[PDB]
Amino acid sequence: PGFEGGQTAIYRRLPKFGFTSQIALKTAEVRLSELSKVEGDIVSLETLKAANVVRRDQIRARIVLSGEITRAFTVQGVALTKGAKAAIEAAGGKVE
Amino acid sequence: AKLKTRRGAAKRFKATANGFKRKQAFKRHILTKKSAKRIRQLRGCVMVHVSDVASVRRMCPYI
Amino acid sequence: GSTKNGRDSNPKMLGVKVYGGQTVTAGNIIVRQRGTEFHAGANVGMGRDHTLFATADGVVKFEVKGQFGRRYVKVET
Amino acid sequence: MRDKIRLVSSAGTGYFYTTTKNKRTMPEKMEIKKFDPKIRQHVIFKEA
RNA sequence: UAUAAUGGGUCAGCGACUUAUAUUCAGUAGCGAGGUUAACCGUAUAGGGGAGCCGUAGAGAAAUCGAGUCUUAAUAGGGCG
RNA sequence: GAACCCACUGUCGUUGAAAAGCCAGGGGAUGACUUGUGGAUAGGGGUGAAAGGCUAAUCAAGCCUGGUGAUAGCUGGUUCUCCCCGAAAGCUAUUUAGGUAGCGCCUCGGACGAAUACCAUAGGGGGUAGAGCACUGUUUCGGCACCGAUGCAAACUCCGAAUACCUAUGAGUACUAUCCGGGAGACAGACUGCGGGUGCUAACGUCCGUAGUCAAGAG
RNA sequence: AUAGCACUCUGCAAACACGAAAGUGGACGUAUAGGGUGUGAUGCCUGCCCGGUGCUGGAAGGUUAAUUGAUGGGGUUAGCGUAAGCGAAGCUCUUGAUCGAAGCCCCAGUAAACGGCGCCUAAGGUAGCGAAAUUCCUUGUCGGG
RNA sequence: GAUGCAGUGUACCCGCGGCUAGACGGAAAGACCCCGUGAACCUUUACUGCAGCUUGACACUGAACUUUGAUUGAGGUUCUAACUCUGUCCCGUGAUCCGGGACGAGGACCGUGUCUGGUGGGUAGUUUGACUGGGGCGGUCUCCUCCUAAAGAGUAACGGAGGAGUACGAAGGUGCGCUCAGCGUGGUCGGAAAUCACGCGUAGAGUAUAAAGGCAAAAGCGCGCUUAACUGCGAGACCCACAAGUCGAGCAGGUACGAAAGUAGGUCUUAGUGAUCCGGUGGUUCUGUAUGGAAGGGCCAUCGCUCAACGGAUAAAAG
Repeated sequence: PGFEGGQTAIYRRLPKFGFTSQIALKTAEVRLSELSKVEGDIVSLETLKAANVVRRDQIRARIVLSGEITRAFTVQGVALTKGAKAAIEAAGGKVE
Repeated sequence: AKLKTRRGAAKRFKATANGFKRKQAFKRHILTKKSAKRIRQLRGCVMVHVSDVASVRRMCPYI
Repeated sequence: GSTKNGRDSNPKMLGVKVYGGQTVTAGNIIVRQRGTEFHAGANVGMGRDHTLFATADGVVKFEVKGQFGRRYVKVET
Repeated sequence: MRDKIRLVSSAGTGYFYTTTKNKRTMPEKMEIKKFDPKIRQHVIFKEA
């Protein structure tokens, strides 16, 4: 596969570009709706790992507006975007 | 066994929502004679062609 | 012996792309010409390689006009 | 043959253009006014 | 190709698209914004085991941001969503 | 010149008596002679009065086993039945030319719904057939480099069709047209008619465009 | 292949060959002997060229391998200063001053070394032979049979 | 190149002896020829490595005297203790090996290990292109223009005929301004042919370069000022298997020319060219492996050798 009769292949006649980032492999992305899986009102890296929404080897996580929530959630140690923070405050939770 | 990636093609292709993005060639060393519009337009990233997406998928089973 | 011939250049695909009576949008190319067989009329621009394109939305029309009899192509809004 | 030469901005921004010259017809260095995007102002570019 | 192109003297028996793993698509079945366990334990096709994988969000080389994001001086325009 | 050693000519034999012989002739025959028993030299090595000769009927690198089921764009073969649809021998690239990859052509599933085709009407560009000498070139006969008659041209044109191509509208007859995806095969073509190059206005010759048939189709 | 002839190497723990070494043959020999190379009884003989390659001797005028290590630039680190973004010891990254033989360059000899023998070169065939195992035209021409 | 097809001629059924005209008779997947990015062996001033030989530095490796160069370097003469003896004698010993002891001849040499320059067909792995009216020799391989090409595009042959691998800081931008060339008459050494006056017809001149398509708002020619030969883009279309290629109104920022509308993102256009990997230079609100840095990497701009067999087997290769 990838051999096209002798002429320079597509994957070799185009240039290499980019470098890999290590911190991206440890950063975690979390949906707002996924917080419903967390037992209790505390949102943290430990509680997320306990709920199995973040892998045990990640060091930091972020929450993005993707779905909806109904319970109040006090968020600690997790990065919150503008929409996610607005949704949490509307639901009645607090940050830090 | 487990399928193996073609690392050379992985280093040239990257994953998007509905396809693959690449850069453009003809911009490494010989550049003085090239015109300004050529220099600008060949800059940036474009999309992989449909006739080549199948080969790219075969070469990159996971990304 | 041998032959001193057997050289030719690749094709260039010249010609009239849009014919009279058709509808075009601004930017459409009308004539691909090595020289000015046709000259630019109202709402028609000339490129650096003598190409003719439409600078407005309308309908193409060919005419013969002028003292020299130059062939003109224009776009009616 | 015509040599390839680099014109550098006088402002010191590091910006440079490239061109070609014929030594016999232009033995000396070449200076010309051009636009410098780094400062958004026309300045004098001098041959390297 | 009747070819004067190849193969077969005849009969009986044997003789060629498989198996393991990974991945994509199709059909069908369970569950369903969720789905599913591996090694292993287990008087063992049961039951336990949630580490892990896939989906749920993109943009960017990256930092980073996020229903937006990259380029730019530009809340212009344009690319990808 | 016998024994012994050898192998120059010819006949027969060639599924032989014989996987190298017989018959009739022939050379050496005290020598660098012939021969018995035992021993030494082992494979990129041994030995060779040197022919690449010999090394167990095997030698431009012995034989046996193992790597081992070596690789083979090559040749060959591939086993029961019925129904539907149905190609190609082209372009581009190639350490390529009898291989392969993308596109073109086949089939199956999903979205889609005339946006498709034939014909009629309306609009549009051309530089071919033909013709011509106004440019370029070339040709003959005449009168003072010019002029009057006169002929020719793939790379000449003052001219110039029929066809073909593009767009829009419309009746009728036709499940057409486009997009996404699963699976391919194929990239050695042949003849005939029309327009041509090449050849000798030769070839069941060769190379192109265009249409029919064979290929894959009997009567 | 051969007797004969010539060139060249070897002073003995010889040259040379085999082997991984130990060692073995050469040889229980000692230049009149051993190894390699060419020619090939015998008679008459064996011409010219050292330009090219090789071999032999000398020169030491030029080049640099390891090694060596002068200097040059840079990273970090200390100490002053409201303020200048100043800036060292040590550690450490890199640079290559100089030293350095052979080979190569250069000079001379060597052809019974490999080789060459038409205005030009190293020089353009001495004897002897010649339609000759060498002659295309060629069944060249004359004599004999 | 027919026992088996068409037409036609001849021919009752079956042996034995003999013969070789045919059954493209039997025998051996043609050895001649061509192909496969097949094999083997041989050659060399094909490519690349190694054994062997050869040079030097360090180590094994010491001492006493001597002369000369910048505490230190290089030579020369001696000595014995490291070390050599396929030299004599003694013993193990009944022994041409070996080991130890005595003597003799040498001796810091020779020789061995590590590193390093040269030589190296002795040996080893390999390479030595394609097209082609069979192959070889010859010629060609990329780009541009005209014909073949059958009035849209495209279209082949070892078909016909020519060019390219550049040039230019003005030969670019802009304001203003001007038309060529050949002919007929008179004049200085100037006439076929020099500079200059007028007149008739007429684009037949020129446009850096080959040809075609063009050129009066001349795209041809001259002068003054200048650097738009710009930065960030870009609606829309042409061409195309891909990689690639081409035209472009308009928006924002600085600029030159012009009183102004306005023109200018190089040159009348179509050839003047090379992908990817590696490496160099300048900048970078990126990254930078415990932390602060740095090194290294990413990004923007740009540079270099080769790939002309010109989509470029590994920048190394013949018979």
